[PDB]
Amino acid sequence: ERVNVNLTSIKKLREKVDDSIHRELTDIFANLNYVGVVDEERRLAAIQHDLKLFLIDYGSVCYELFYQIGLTDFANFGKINLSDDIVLYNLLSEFDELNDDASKEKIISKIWDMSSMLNEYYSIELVNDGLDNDLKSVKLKSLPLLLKGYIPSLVKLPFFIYRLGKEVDWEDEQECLDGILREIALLYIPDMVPKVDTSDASLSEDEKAQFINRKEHISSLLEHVLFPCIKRRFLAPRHILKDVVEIANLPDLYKVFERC
Amino acid sequence: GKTITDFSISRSVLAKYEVINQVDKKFILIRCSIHNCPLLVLVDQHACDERIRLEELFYSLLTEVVTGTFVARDLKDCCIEVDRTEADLFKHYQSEFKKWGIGYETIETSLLEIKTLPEMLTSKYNGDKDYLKMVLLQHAHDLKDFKKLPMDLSHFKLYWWKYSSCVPTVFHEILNSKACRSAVMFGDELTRQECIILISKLSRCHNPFECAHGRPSMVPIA
Ligand SMILES: [Zn+2]
Ligand SMILES: [Zn+2]
Repeated sequence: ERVNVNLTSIKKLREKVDDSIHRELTDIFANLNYVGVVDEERRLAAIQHDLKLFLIDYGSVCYELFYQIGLTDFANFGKINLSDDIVLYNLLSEFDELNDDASKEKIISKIWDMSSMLNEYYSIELVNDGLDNDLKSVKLKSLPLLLKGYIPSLVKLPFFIYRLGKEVDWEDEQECLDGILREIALLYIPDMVPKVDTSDASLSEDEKAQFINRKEHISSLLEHVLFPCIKRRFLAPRHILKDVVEIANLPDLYKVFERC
Repeated sequence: GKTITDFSISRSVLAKYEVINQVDKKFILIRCSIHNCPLLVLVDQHACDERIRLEELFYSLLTEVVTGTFVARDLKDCCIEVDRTEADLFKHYQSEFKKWGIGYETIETSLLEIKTLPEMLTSKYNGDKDYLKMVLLQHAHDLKDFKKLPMDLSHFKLYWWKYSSCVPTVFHEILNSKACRSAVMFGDELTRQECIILISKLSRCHNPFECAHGRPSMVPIA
């Protein structure tokens, strides 16, 4: 059932991850006790490992986790099927940089030409309705399902499409495959929640309510879906050492509140 | 209309703090735009609860005393032998002891006949006459040595902490131990919702920075 990947490019990409893994940093995640979100904008969360408290950049950790899952489950991904259809031409509207119809069409051309490759190896299914040369009728049917019980936020979807055409090097097997995995990982990481001043009376009741609901959504995601997965299978690369900081040593705190 | 700017800052600090969660079944991790002299703090869950409980006990005790509603249980066959100087000291502060439910009469190697005692003191004394004498003398000496000032009831919201200093040491000790005993302990499970309520109540306290026994209730870790 599971399709065999004999690509040398993929083998070298997997060896690169394996040589980067830091044993002691991986031990902190392997036996973590999740506390909660510290900062939604800078994507910080606190965990306990043994009798030590840590500050973790979960944007950095999720980026590395989804890049690793992508490498593992390469060509063997499940699909996320997408009334409310998504058109690629309409997505690129968020960019004023592409001040031309042909400039927006050039991006879609690079992706549509590689529709077979993107659907087979990455489960990124692109469907055309009109003519083959016509790019206005190109829609996105499905996305890869990396983690069961998780649906990525499509806020980052117009940036995923833009980078797939503009950033990804389609002229080299290894650089191309590596770039698509990094683009999926960037899409898959939970969104940042910019800080909103709740005490300021000059902001509407909807603006403050939506911010609260955005904060509650990330909190539930990290606690129920992301941190259980991180704890279960995350391998920490040496370059992630800066994103894992010891904030407290609890035996030193027991001494402070030793007696009442 | 001048004030000292340092006093207002202490209250506004805790007010800007949102709860993260319980840490190691001992602490409540809290987090604080405009981060001037203030980010991450670990609150002792026992000290937090004990503090809230003490301020409730103090508020109840001083509301009763100030309104003349403090219960004074009638006591029988309680006569204490006192020195001439001790008898004069009790004669001098008879009016002061009545405010705390301690009712006596000075007789004649004199004798102190205790007629009434408040419920707290009745329980603690447990028939031990040597204990009761020591406890009443301690307060009488506190008053005479200007270490405790008398309860002024001439004044007519009640801010219990404006009278907190007048409370006899024996009453303080009883309330400190009741609050300690009723409080949540290290090792006890708390849901995020229970932690939210605990910190909300703590931020409404007159002194949220220490437990009932004067030890710190929280430590910044950021
Ligand atoms: Zn204490
Ligand atoms: Zn205690």
